[PDB]
Amino acid sequence: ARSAYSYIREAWKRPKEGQIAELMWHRMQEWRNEPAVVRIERPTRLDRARSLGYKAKQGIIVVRVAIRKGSSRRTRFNKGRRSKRMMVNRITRKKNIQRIAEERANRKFPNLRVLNSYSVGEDGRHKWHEVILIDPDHPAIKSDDQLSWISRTRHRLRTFRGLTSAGRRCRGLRGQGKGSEKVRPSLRVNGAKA
Amino acid sequence: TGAGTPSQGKKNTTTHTKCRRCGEKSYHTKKKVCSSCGFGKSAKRRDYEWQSKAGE
Amino acid sequence: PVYVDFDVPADLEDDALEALEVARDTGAVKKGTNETTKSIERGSAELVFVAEDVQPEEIVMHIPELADEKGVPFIFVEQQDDLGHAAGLEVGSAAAAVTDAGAAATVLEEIADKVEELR
Amino acid sequence: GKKSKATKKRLAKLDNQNSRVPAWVMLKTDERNHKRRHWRRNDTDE
Amino acid sequence: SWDVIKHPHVTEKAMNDMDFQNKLQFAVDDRASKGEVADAVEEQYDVTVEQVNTQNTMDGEKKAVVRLSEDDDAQEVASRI
Amino acid sequence: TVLHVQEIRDMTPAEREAELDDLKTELLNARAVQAAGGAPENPGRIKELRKAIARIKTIQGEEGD
RNA sequence: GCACGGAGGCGAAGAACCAUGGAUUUCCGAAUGAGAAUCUCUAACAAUUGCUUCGCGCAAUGAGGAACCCCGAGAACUGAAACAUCUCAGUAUCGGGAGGAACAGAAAACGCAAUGUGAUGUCGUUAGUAACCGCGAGUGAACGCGAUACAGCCCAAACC
RNA sequence: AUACAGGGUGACAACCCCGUACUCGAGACCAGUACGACGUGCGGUAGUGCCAGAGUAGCGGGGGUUGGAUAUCCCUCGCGA
RNA sequence: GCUUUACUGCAGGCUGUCGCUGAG
Ligand SMILES: [Cl-]
Ligand SMILES: [Cl-]
Ligand SMILES: [K+]
Ligand SMILES: [Mg+2]
Ligand SMILES: [Mg+2]
Ligand SMILES: [Mg+2]
Ligand SMILES: [Mg+2]
Ligand SMILES: [Mg+2]
Ligand SMILES: [Mg+2]
Ligand SMILES: [Mg+2]
Ligand SMILES: [Mg+2]
Ligand SMILES: [Mg+2]
Ligand SMILES: [Mg+2]
Ligand code: NA
Ligand code: NA
Ligand code: NA
Ligand code: NA
Ligand code: NA
Ligand code: NA
Ligand code: NA
Ligand code: NA
Ligand code: NA
Ligand code: NA
Ligand code: NA
Ligand code: NA
Ligand code: NA
Repeated sequence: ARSAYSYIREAWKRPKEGQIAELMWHRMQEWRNEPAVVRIERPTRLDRARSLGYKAKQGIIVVRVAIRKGSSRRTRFNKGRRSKRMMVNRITRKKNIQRIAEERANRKFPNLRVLNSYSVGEDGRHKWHEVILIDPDHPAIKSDDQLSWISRTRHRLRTFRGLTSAGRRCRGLRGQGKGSEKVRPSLRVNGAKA
Repeated sequence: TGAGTPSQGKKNTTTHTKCRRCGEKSYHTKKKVCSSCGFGKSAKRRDYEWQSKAGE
Repeated sequence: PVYVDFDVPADLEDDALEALEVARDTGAVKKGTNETTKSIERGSAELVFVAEDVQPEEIVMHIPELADEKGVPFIFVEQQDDLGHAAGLEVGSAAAAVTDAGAAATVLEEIADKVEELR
Repeated sequence: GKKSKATKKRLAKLDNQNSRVPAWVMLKTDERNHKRRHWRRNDTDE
Repeated sequence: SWDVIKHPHVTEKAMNDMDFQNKLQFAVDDRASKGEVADAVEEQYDVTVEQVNTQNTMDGEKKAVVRLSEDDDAQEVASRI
Repeated sequence: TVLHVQEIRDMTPAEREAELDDLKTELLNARAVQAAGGAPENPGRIKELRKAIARIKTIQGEEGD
């Protein structure tokens, strides 16, 4: 039979419909009154979190992040430039908003490592994502067989290196075949043409 | 007034001083920032890829 | 609050929580929103309990309508830890389901009526 | 000018570094202080 | 641990303070206060220190001018070393 | 030289401290004599006094005092 | 000690010297109680976090490093015999950061179309081919193949 | 001479000295790897629409990037299984 | 370097539209 979770999931398929529609209109008011990075006791999308690797365990933290919407907040050239590069308004960053969030959340927690993340909506100018972060030093995590991999030294500052969930997707690493020529094994190693 | 020799006389102000961090005489005592190691500005040491040739 | 469409008077709730404690000793009860959901789906649920201080509300939003299309009765509890305690848990509990009462099939049945009347 | 206790200390070192290579080192090495500093011709740091 | 007294500062002018004013001059560690110099001196030479004047020298050390009570004699205390 | 490692460990915590303060004073009187341009020197010692002291401190730590 | 002077000393209680391990290891410095051009003022994980006996009690981060590695920001001289798209070039340079290596990685792949191949890097080749381009100047892969080395697994959920 | 590599030594040194060939020993890396062992239990048949990751897949507006041309990879605004 | 009704672009201002965005 359907898991209770299956219902949360189901409501977040159409966030502008039914009850969740009214919850958002509610929360988003308290959300806009909160800081950029706010730690929360429980994920607003439980199926989503658990699906991403979340557990109700010591050493596991979740947080909401607000980032501005739109393109790049870019300054106009102060020196010579050819028309092609005189651009400002239509320049958009190459790192999606979800990925900025994950980072701002990570910095707020210097000892923690990003496990994954998910969007929790947006209004006219914010974009919210909740980020799951793990304490790689807390035993209970060091002793958990499904998370202890994040404890490894080789994982220090995952987000900042794009080893995150959205990190790899944004890096054009989804497909294993056609289209990932200049993507795999790394953008930089591919002359940065993807 | 000449910008040359005569304007050189009024130079008795102290700016750059021995740096607590790096030991170079570049700690601007008015800005309290070192122009050599960046002490007073950056926790990390001031350093740039243009202090040497591109491929070196 | 968004899933709550009627208010359960303090007293009613007490009889409800009482009925719940004898159930766990005399009959059967399911503790936890997932197990409870499976009771309503499976039909093995007689009376389901839903806390009103659940955040995020998503965790329970479905109980109400689900219950109604499954004919299963449900009653609101204010505190999440009380329903936990009443269920016999040392932690709180968002929802609980009395899967076949015990030495309370009467009191219970009547609570289900009282609420049906509470509209 | 008004010097500090630290400043005074270094000026002190500099005055010491301003001595000449002892006559016995000449003999011992079978044969110049390249850091000789004159107060007027040169300029210390700080 | 650094010691307060380094050694006696014997010079022509250190002699006159000694012979004429019952004072003993020392080369001390610059982190030493007039207080620490006083006690260290009394405990080492078994005398009564009346006053301690200090100066941070262009030599990188701190000089201390210690006067002894009329009861002790500088010339003598210094003579045994 | 005149003070060996065995001999130092054959002392009681108190003897080392007694001996230490002893050496410190010999040394201090050596530097006073030197500070007075005193020639009755014997350079091999004022240097031995520093090493001795270091041995004494080194053993004190090893022994737990 | 380099360092061959003078004086004096240490070594058969086995010194010098060499290896490993230990002790000491001022002040400033990420510099962290606060301030300061290396000093000063009256107990200190400052700041940001995790756990929490909710007490800094137990921990984490911060800075460095020859280049190498990953993620972001991103020119112009120059070439086109001018020059705008294009080129130089994702180069220089900037921001954030990992390790002794990084990164990638067990197919919603390939598509010598097949009764076929079988994670990923890298090397050789495929090929200056296909593809792009004021179709100008220029730019430019992949599948496959021969090699190197080989390795395959863990959740979420259902049911408890 | 299993040693005729190289160096030093008051000038051109296999045999003056260091060393060199031979044999032997130690530390480091390989690697907490390979091997071995302990526990776990693999797999197959039939029935069963019980489960299997959403602002995703997909479309549209505008950019960037690419050899990617309709057929690169990515960002952003809107829509959306 | 400067100028302009030189060529091509860029900020910025004005304006329509979409999102934030809801009831009769
Ligand atoms: Cl991270
Ligand atoms: Cl094939
Ligand atoms: K150009
Ligand atoms: Mg590589
Ligand atoms: Mg001028
Ligand atoms: Mg002088
Ligand atoms: Mg004074
Ligand atoms: Mg401080
Ligand atoms: Mg040209
Ligand atoms: Mg042409
Ligand atoms: Mg190109
Ligand atoms: Mg291919
Ligand atoms: Mg281009
Ligand atoms: Na972090
Ligand atoms: Na590209
Ligand atoms: Na001068
Ligand atoms: Na002295
Ligand atoms: Na040391
Ligand atoms: Na710390
Ligand atoms: Na604490
Ligand atoms: Na030309
Ligand atoms: Na020209
Ligand atoms: Na072109
Ligand atoms: Na073939
Ligand atoms: Na688009
Ligand atoms: Na000009």
